[PDB]
Amino acid sequence: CQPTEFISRHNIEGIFTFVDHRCVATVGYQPQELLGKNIVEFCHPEDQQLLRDSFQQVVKLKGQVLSVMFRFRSKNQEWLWMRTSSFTFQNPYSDEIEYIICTNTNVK
Amino acid sequence: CQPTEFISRHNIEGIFTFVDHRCVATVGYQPQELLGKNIVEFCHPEDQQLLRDSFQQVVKLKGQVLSVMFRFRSKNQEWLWMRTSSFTFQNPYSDEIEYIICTNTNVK
Repeated sequence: CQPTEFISRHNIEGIFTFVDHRCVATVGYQPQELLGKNIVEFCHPEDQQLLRDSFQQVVKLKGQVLSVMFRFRSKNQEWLWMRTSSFTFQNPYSDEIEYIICTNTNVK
Repeated sequence: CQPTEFISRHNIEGIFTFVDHRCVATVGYQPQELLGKNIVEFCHPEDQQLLRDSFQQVVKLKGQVLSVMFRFRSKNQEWLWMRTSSFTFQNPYSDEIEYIICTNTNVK
């Protein structure tokens, strides 16, 4: 059984580099759909800033998992409540964040 | 304010590498308590091999999720039914398993 939770590997811009397989069970969106696209493009317009603010926040946090709750757009074009536990991945080289590992868990 | 479900990112041996801040409401065990510990240690004896085989199963799957229902020990040392959805993350480099994403969903 595929749970309503998936890992969203994307850079600071929101461009996904690697999408989970459980995304289709969560929002119904195919991994290939998120690839090259911004997560903000599939987020509730009035909650887009909420995502961005929290995104920049998790970058400043660095390593601190910040779960932001917002409404994401499904393949049905609907808006579901998802809690994205964003985890900034720091590289051991110079402590640079290569990408943000967002744990997208559907709540509603 | 989090549900009885959390993403348990750990290695094949069960050693928790990264645990979301949801385990507190699920089992009471703090993330730091799980870090460096085997999930099988806090697992019900009669369900240890169950989880063990499931771990090997998810490795054979690769990129697939395997939901196993066993009894996990809480901070109260009580046995609760947990539906651990193990997902094997495949690194897009040489297809190496970086870690196992075990979405622990408490049922009973």
